Amino acid sequence: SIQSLKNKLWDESENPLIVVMRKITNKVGGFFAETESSRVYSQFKLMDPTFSNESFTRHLREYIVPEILEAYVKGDVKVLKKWFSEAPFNVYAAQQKIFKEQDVYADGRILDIRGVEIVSAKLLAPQDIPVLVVGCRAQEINLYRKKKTGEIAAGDEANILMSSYAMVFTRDPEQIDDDETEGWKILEFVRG
Amino acid sequence: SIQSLKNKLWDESENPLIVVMRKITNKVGGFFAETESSRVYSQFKLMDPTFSNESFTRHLREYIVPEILEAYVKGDVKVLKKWFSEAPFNVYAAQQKIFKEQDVYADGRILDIRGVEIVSAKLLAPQDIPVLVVGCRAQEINLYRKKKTGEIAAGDEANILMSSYAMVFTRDPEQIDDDETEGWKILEFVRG
Repeated sequence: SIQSLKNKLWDESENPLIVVMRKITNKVGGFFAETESSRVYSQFKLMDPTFSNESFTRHLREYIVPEILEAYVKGDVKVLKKWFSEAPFNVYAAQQKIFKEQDVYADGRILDIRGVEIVSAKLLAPQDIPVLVVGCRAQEINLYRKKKTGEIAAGDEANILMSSYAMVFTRDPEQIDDDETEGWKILEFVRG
Repeated sequence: SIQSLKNKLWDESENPLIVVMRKITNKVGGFFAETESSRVYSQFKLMDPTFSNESFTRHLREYIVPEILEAYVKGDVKVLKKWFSEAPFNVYAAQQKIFKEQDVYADGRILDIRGVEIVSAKLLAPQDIPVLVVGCRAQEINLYRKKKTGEIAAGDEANILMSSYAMVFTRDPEQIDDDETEGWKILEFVRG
């Protein structure tokens, strides 16, 4: 039985939530300490008193989430570069330089982006790095345009998808008065 | 012959350019003085030395045009309210309060917006108000959503139009250090 529970978790992928959940906990050195949340929250608290679930979740849905996703759906390297860890960004820039080879660039535009709720507050084993995992759905229309002022690149019929994102947040007590991002960063971001 | 040239000008509408051209010159008190451009430019010049066709046209395509159109394609009253004269805005807010009655609001998103070129620099008769008429095409996808977190309102199939805009600009030497808009305003804006 729990022999198949493992099957699914390994056979998930579809649910970006559980995909990140994995991506950190399995890829290199992932282990969760069963903090019980409170240690993860009180930890952010120490980092910055003004912190509260409310406080952050709004910042999430009101400015961060909507800000990075738009940055995603288009070739907005400069935006992601301010929120992405060396890990998740570089993997991005990986498909960017490959999408470039095809003389195509990505414009898309997102609409609605509902969801955005923090559902998990656990810390990674390697260094007890307090992490927050947020998930949201975003009705966006994805498109791609070509090299020389070229129409809408490959296909005219770009369906308006309704994707599900899952991302892992973390803050740094060091460099909090950065203003743009101010501590927050993104450890491997995953689209649905 | 020129009996039909009048027919077309009156029978235009399609070409927003010539529609504004009319909208000002005919609706209430419209007459152009054949300034010969230079008087209109030197006039802006006086208003603000830093002024140059180059200078402005960029500001047009780089920040103003793209900024007001996005404000258009969605219910972004606060944006238009900073650029629209009492005339063009109020007419907007006219269809806004009517679109509201139908429990629908407008979200759309614009893409590419090419064109943006100043093709005419003439001044209105009533007060020799120096006006600039800009025109641009904008591949946008128009949509509308409903009253209660309701899908995509009326129709699922929202075609991605490619409209043509024509607008009439004017500046005020008084209130130039406004920063947001800084002098520039919009006299009756017209969509294609």
